Amino acid sequence: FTVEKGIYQTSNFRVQPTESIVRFPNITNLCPFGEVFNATRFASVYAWNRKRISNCVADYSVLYNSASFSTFKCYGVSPTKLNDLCFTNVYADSFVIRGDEVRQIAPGQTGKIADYNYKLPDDFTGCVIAWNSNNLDSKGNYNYLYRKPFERDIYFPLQSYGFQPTNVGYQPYRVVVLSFELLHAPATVCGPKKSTNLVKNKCVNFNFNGLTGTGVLTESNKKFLPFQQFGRDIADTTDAVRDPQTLEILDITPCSFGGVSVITPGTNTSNQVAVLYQGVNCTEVNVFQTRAGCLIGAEHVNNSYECDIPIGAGICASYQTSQSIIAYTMSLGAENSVAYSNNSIAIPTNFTISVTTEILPVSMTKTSVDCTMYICGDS
Amino acid sequence: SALGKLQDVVNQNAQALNTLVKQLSSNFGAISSVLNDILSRLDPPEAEVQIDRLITGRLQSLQTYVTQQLIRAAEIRASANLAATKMSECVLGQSKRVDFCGKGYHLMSFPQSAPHGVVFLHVTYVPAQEKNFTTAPAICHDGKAHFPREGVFVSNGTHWFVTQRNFYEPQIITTDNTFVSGNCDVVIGIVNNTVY
Amino acid sequence: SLGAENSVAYSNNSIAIPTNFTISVTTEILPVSMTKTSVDCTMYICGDSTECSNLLLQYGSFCTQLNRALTGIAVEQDKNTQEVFAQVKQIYKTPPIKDFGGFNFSQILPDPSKPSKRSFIEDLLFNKVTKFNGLTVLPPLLTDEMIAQYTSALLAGTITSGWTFGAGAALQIPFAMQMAYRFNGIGVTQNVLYENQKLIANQFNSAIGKIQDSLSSTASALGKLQDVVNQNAQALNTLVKQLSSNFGAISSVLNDILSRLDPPEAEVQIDRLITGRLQSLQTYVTQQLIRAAEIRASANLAATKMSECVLGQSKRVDFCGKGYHLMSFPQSAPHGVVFLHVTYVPAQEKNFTTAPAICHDGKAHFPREGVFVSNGTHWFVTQRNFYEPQIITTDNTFVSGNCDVVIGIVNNTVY
Amino acid sequence: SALGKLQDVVNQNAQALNTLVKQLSSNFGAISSVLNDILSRLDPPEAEVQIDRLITGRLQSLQTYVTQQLIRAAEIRASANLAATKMSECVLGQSKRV
Amino acid sequence: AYTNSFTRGVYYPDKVFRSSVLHSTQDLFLPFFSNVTWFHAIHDNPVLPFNDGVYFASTEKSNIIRGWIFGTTLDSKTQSLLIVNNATNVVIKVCEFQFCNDPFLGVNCTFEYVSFKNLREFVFKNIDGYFKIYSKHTPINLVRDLPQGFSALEPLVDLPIGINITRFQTLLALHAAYYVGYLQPRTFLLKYNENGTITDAVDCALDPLSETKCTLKS
Ligand SMILES: *[C@@H]1O[C@H](CO)[C@@H](O[C@@H]2O[C@H](CO)[C@@H](O[C@@H]3O[C@H](CO)[C@@H](O)[C@H](O)[C@@H]3O)[C@H](O)[C@H]2NC(C)=O)[C@H](O)[C@H]1NC(C)=O
Ligand SMILES: *[C@@H]1O[C@H](CO)[C@@H](O[C@@H]2O[C@H](CO)[C@@H](O)[C@H](O)[C@H]2NC(C)=O)[C@H](O)[C@H]1NC(C)=O
Ligand SMILES: *[C@@H]1O[C@H](CO)[C@@H](O[C@@H]2O[C@H](CO)[C@@H](O)[C@H](O)[C@H]2NC(C)=O)[C@H](O)[C@H]1NC(C)=O
Ligand SMILES: *[C@@H]1O[C@H](CO)[C@@H](O[C@@H]2O[C@H](CO)[C@@H](O)[C@H](O)[C@H]2NC(C)=O)[C@H](O)[C@H]1NC(C)=O
Ligand SMILES: *[C@@H]1O[C@H](CO)[C@@H](O[C@@H]2O[C@H](CO)[C@@H](O)[C@H](O)[C@H]2NC(C)=O)[C@H](O)[C@H]1NC(C)=O
Ligand SMILES: *[C@@H]1O[C@H](CO)[C@@H](O[C@@H]2O[C@H](CO)[C@@H](O)[C@H](O)[C@H]2NC(C)=O)[C@H](O)[C@H]1NC(C)=O
Ligand SMILES: *[C@@H]1O[C@H](CO)[C@@H](O[C@@H]2O[C@H](CO)[C@@H](O)[C@H](O)[C@H]2NC(C)=O)[C@H](O)[C@H]1NC(C)=O
Ligand SMILES: *[C@@H]1O[C@H](CO)[C@@H](O[C@@H]2O[C@H](CO)[C@@H](O)[C@H](O)[C@H]2NC(C)=O)[C@H](O)[C@H]1NC(C)=O
Ligand SMILES: *[C@@H]1O[C@H](CO)[C@@H](O)[C@H](O)[C@H]1NC(C)=O
Ligand SMILES: *[C@@H]1O[C@H](CO)[C@@H](O)[C@H](O)[C@H]1NC(C)=O
Ligand SMILES: *[C@@H]1O[C@H](CO)[C@@H](O)[C@H](O)[C@H]1NC(C)=O
Ligand SMILES: *[C@@H]1O[C@H](CO)[C@@H](O)[C@H](O)[C@H]1NC(C)=O
Ligand SMILES: *[C@@H]1O[C@H](CO)[C@@H](O)[C@H](O)[C@H]1NC(C)=O
Ligand SMILES: *[C@@H]1O[C@H](CO)[C@@H](O)[C@H](O)[C@H]1NC(C)=O
Ligand SMILES: *[C@@H]1O[C@H](CO)[C@@H](O)[C@H](O)[C@H]1NC(C)=O
Ligand SMILES: *[C@@H]1O[C@H](CO)[C@@H](O)[C@H](O)[C@H]1NC(C)=O
Ligand SMILES: *[C@@H]1O[C@H](CO)[C@@H](O)[C@H](O)[C@H]1NC(C)=O
Ligand SMILES: *[C@@H]1O[C@H](CO)[C@@H](O)[C@H](O)[C@H]1NC(C)=O
Ligand SMILES: *[C@@H]1O[C@H](CO)[C@@H](O)[C@H](O)[C@H]1NC(C)=O
Ligand SMILES: *[C@@H]1O[C@H](CO)[C@@H](O)[C@H](O)[C@H]1NC(C)=O
Ligand SMILES: *[C@@H]1O[C@H](CO)[C@@H](O)[C@H](O)[C@H]1NC(C)=O
Repeated sequence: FTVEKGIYQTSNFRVQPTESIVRFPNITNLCPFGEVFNATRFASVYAWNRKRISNCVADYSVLYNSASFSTFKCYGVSPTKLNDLCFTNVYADSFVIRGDEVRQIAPGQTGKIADYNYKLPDDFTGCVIAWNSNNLDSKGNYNYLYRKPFERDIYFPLQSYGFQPTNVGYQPYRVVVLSFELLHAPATVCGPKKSTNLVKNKCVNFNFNGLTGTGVLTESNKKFLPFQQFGRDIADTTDAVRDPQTLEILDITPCSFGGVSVITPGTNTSNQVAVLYQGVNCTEVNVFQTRAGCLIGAEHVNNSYECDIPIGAGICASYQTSQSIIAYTMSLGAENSVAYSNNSIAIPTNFTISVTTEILPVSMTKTSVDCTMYICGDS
Repeated sequence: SALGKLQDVVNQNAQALNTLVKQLSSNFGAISSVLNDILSRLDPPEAEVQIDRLITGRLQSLQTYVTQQLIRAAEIRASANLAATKMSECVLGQSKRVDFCGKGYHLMSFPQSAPHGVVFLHVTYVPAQEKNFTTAPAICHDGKAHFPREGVFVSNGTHWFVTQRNFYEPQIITTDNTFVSGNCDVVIGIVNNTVY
Repeated sequence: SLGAENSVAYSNNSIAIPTNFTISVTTEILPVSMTKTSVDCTMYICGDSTECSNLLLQYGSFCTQLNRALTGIAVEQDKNTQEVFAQVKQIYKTPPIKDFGGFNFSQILPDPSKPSKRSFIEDLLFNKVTKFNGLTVLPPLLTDEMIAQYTSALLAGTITSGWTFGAGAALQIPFAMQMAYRFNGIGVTQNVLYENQKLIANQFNSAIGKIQDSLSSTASALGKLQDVVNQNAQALNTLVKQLSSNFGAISSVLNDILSRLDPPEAEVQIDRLITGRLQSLQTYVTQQLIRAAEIRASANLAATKMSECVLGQSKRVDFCGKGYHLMSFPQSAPHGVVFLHVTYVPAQEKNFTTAPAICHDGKAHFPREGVFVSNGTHWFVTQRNFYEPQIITTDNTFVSGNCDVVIGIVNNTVY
Repeated sequence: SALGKLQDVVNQNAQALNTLVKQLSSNFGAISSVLNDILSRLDPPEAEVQIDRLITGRLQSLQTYVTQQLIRAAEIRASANLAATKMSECVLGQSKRV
Repeated sequence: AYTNSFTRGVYYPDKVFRSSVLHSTQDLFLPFFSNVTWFHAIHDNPVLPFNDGVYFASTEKSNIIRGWIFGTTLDSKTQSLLIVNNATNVVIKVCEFQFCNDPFLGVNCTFEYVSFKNLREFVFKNIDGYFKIYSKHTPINLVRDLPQGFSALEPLVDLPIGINITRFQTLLALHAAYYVGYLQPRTFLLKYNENGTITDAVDCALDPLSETKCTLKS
């Protein structure tokens, strides 16, 4: 409740974004999910087909909210977030397997199915969608048989499935596996998120093909090769971006930030304070601009005094005359030219005996910490 | 505010201890920061996970505290070595080292004990009232050059004397205050005066 | 090889005494301060992410204590610079007439023609020494202009007043007489200075010119400071690179994790990232604290050297360069100080026959100051560090006892 | 016991190395402290978790060892600076310091 | 015939722009000064294994070499990638062509797309079923061997054929010496200029000096 005289680092200044920018390719094509999930015939597990999905807008909301799917498991991504983020391409693997083996089609699984005819990688990013097909597939039907992740293996190791409607566990299931990739590359499949007009030279919340971030977008002179979509810095963050709609490159500079230091004398003297915004210009915030930042609440004074509260770059602050906080360039000492010449000497005619005090720490409190009792006391 | 050097050490130690204590109230991701609450609530299989999170957090806190303590102890040991050297060279003797025992020409020092520290009262000699004088490196007497044995040649305007460096005590320039080396043609700035 | 082999021509009655000398100016370079870097908890670990900040709140006061440690280091840097340089109460300036008895000092005195009043050697030194993730660099309290003003004041006070300005008030003295004081302080009579003044001034100026040439040619002289700068920059680079590591998470991008997964799993990924980045911050802060302790030790040494070597004449051996210390000059360098140590080095020694004492009338004579030497035929008494033979008189020696005690006593006449 | 100052340094270094070696026998919460035993036991999905626990423990051990070594090196460097100063001022000359 | 690869076969590992930095990439490059097989097209299209990655360098004066084939048996018993570049059209097919005993060009299909003095360097590799191509063109004045110099290669197409390719072949237009390198997973120290152009590189596994340069990141 009482603060001593000095300068204290308290908070952090950060320019907040004014508006959010969403930019996606303006393709009106719809991804052909109907011909995948509602296909008349599905391939077998040994020869599961790999449908190629690209250059279209994929609406996963209908897929997620459709009640016809027995299970809807997404492993690398959230099913709700599918519409917002987007991918370079999507791969749908369609096949029919034994009902109890729906567990086996998951990352990090082993079994007769997970090892022989269909294996998912441990770094799988995508969604698996399965539903029973008793009223389409069951007859009996003997067209289904079985025999490195994503392999197609086209006394024999091949034994067929006999599916009949009078069979829950043994009942057939139709499953579609959606595979996603997240390499930084020109995206072609993006969800139904409407793009917006872009604004420059303003702290905004941009979103380029699912690449979220906050910063100031300005015109850039950096040449981006035609295959280059993003530019990244040393810290893996995106430095420059190429607009998906118009082929232009925009610099990404983070919004202005800096520490906030409050300059005060003691509350026992006064309650006035001065605020220093470290390393910012006096535009993003009785305003004094220093090399240490922007100083607010302190009056600039031409006179130079001994430093009282250090601010930086030769600037100090003090509470002086009515009284107020003043900012000044600190004085190094009184000027004194020695009366030097080649035949003059100054010799003291007197002296004084001075006793000065020097104070030195010698020891510190001998604290011993019971390690076990501190971490796991009486447990 | 004179004892700030000691008060800072005391404050730093107390504040490090306070931070170490406050670190015991953090969850570190567990359901609770209370070990007894975790134990009385969950079966051993899940208590193991919660307790492991707490253990990692508290062990990290202890390691941070001990590392800071070691660094601060090294700093304190450097200060204590300086204090011991000052005692030996400045209380047990007279030090010719400049500013090692206060400002001025060191005479003697007195030790005073302070809580977790030591205070030295440095007694020094400080010249007070200087006067301008005309001076010369040497003096010509009979074609000889006379240099001061100890001190300098000064002139009060008309007469030349020899005085010690740090106190104006003018004396008649005689053959016992000076020594002879060479002749008058070498020294730059020699002056003419009689050597008694 | 450990060095050239050199067997000393030692014998029980032989002494070597220098007949000449050389004035050598050597350069000692010491780090004083380092870069004042500040790091932000939330912007480094959980930059503009409310979920990550809330998850980081479960760790307590770790990174706020880290910020406290970094702030302490930053304040310590300014304290180091102040202790090293602000050793003078007043800003002394040299007279407009540089009548220093043949000594030049032009290359170390401030140059008014420059916007920053730095000397030629200071300019050479400053020309030899060469982000957006919550990392900020705080400007030093004392600007380079102010450091140059301190060095200028110290050097002007030294030149114009010897050690009197360091002791108390600045007492002017001609520079030749000050150098005579210094010669007396190393055991050489001041008449040696007053008779070799031109030679000594020429030697000092030549040594200063050699310092200039060395600083202009060799760029590895400032290695002590460049090592500190490189270490700080490279630690910062490592801290920045640590933000690109997964630490077991699906991705190293917090925004990518947030926009992808539901909060229950984003919590796991973000917690892995938080643990990794917190460990990186703690490692960086510990290394910074140890390096700051080293820099504080170096700055304490530099301040002691300034006080005992620039503000006075030091009798400690090799504390102020090799040889008998005469005087030192400070020069400001980026995050450091450079000392130009002027020392006296004996040059041309000669072999002499020596005796501990001399018999005159059954009495033993010992030199008041100096040693007894013989040129083969005649015995003289000369000062230790310069061959200035003189007739052995009763004013040169003192009597103690008789001839039957001293081992190695010789027969001669005491005038 | 005259050379206790040096024997302490030798013993401290040996003890630090011994502690670093012993830290390899700790489970750190994993089912085993033997990396080959863990690998030959479980499938990669769970071996990854066990190996990650061991990695965290051993990395922490290494960081602790390096920090202690740095602090001890700073102390030894202070002692060596004192020794060099003593040599220069006390063997190469006569010292008036008490 | 064999010869050294000098400092060729360098391409941009990813589509990320980098400027004035030295980036280290663990990617399939060809080793510097490596032994690259030499083939003669005067007065040869044998069986060439693909291994884990394949480079190609073609020195051309009359565009004799125009296409490439990929597969395991190449007898229409399995899917085979086919790339043909005739006139001003680039044609790519993937299906089971019944190739001749000695395939050449005179002077169940799942995918299909239709669009010395010259050096057409190429890169071919399959990653989890994704076929990547890197290419670049540069003019020289030399016929004996590869000129000594540096030039980067940029990607053109990603063809997700997902086809087992343990062998490949070239297409020669008979009325052109071509080189077959090989890419290994070697780390390279790539030096990007201010324009983002790779002006120099270091093979971290070439010699101890290169190892030092890579460890020092300089
Ligand atoms: C050298 O400096 C000392 C002081 O450091 C001088 O001693 C001071 O001399 C003055 C003048 O005689 C004293 O003032 C007198 O003080 C008495 C106190 O009873 C007062 O009654 C008089 O009216 C007058 O103010 C002063 O006290 C004295 N200081 C001390 C500590 O004794 C000394 O005179 C100086 N010597 C020379 C040669 O300049
Ligand atoms: C400089 O000092 C000399 C010596 O003290 C002064 O000369 C003496 O002056 C007094 C008073 O005038 C006489 O009683 C003495 O007889 C003088 N001595 C000699 C040897 O002449 C001289 O006056 C002083 N000058 C100044 C300017 O202070
Ligand atoms: C101190 O400096 C002055 C000049 O500031 C010197 O005076 C000169 O002396 C020479 C003879 O040595 C004369 O030729 C000049 O005419 C003098 N100039 C002036 C302006 O007076 C003086 O000699 C110097 N003294 C010492 C001891 O160095
Ligand atoms: C000190 O005295 C000597 C003589 O004892 C002076 O030297 C004389 O100077 C005058 C004027 O320049 C000449 O005319 C004479 O020929 C010189 N004589 C000798 C023997 O050198 C000398 O100038 C005096 N010093 C001062 C500073 O006045
Ligand atoms: C002090 O040294 C400087 C340089 O070493 C001297 O200045 C030089 O003077 C000569 C002759 O006048 C010139 O040819 C050079 O160009 C000058 N160099 C510089 C850097 O100024 C200076 O004269 C010396 N001081 C004195 C009093 O002679
Ligand atoms: C002492 O050493 C100095 C050199 O440091 C000698 O001065 C040199 O003397 C030679 C011959 O006279 C000259 O060619 C040089 O130019 C001089 N150098 C300088 C810097 O002045 C000096 O002669 C020596 N003294 C003795 C007595 O031997
Ligand atoms: C040792 O020094 C003495 C004194 O300098 C020398 O004796 C002088 O020699 C010179 C000529 O060499 C004569 O002019 C002097 O008259 C001599 N002085 C005396 C007092 O006799 C002596 O020659 C030197 N010996 C050697 C071996 O160098
Ligand atoms: C130094 O001189 C003294 C006398 O001047 C020498 O003392 C003589 O020593 C011899 C022995 O060799 C005696 O026979 C004499 O009677 C002594 N004389 C006197 C007066 O006592 C002494 O030997 C000389 N020293 C040397 C080293 O020759
Ligand atoms: C986006 O729209 C612009 C015109 O507004 C057009 O030039 C561009 O080709 C479009 N991009 C896509 C991917 O449709
Ligand atoms: C398949 O058809 C059903 C209705 O028969 C519909 O509800 C579902 O959305 C369709 N799925 C796709 C992927 O078109
Ligand atoms: C500080 O505050 C106390 C009251 O808490 C008051 O008595 C004292 O005078 C104050 N000191 C100053 C210097 O104002
Ligand atoms: C602040 O911005 C102005 C232009 O708007 C510029 O002239 C000035 O130099 C800037 N100052 C700082 C400290 O950035
Ligand atoms: C300082 O004085 C100058 C004129 O001497 C004036 O222009 C300037 O505004 C003054 N600055 C302050 C902060 O008062
Ligand atoms: C000596 O004379 C100079 C002449 O400028 C003067 O400034 C100085 O104060 C004098 N010193 C004393 C002690 O009177
Ligand atoms: C003194 O004599 C010895 C005899 O060996 C010789 O080596 C040495 O160089 C001589 N010293 C001088 C200064 O000539
Ligand atoms: C010095 O040594 C010589 C032999 O080298 C010997 O004759 C002489 O007596 C010795 N003198 C002294 C004083 O030791
Ligand atoms: C390359 O081939 C030459 C002969 O043509 C052979 O001497 C050399 O060992 C080979 N080097 C490699 C790396 O294959
Ligand atoms: C090139 O080859 C293709 C074979 O795929 C053929 O259809 C075409 O007519 C040829 N010529 C051109 C100009 O494309
Ligand atoms: C095409 O593939 C089917 C897969 O069963 C196979 O039966 C058929 O023979 C193939 N046809 C050709 C021409 O390869
Ligand atoms: C590809 O074909 C080769 C040649 O028949 C065969 O050995 C290999 O097992 C096949 N599959 C691969 C390389 O994955
Ligand atoms: C970059 O491009 C500009 C013009 O496009 C050119 O002048 C400059 O030389 C280039 N620099 C490099 C390093 O390629």
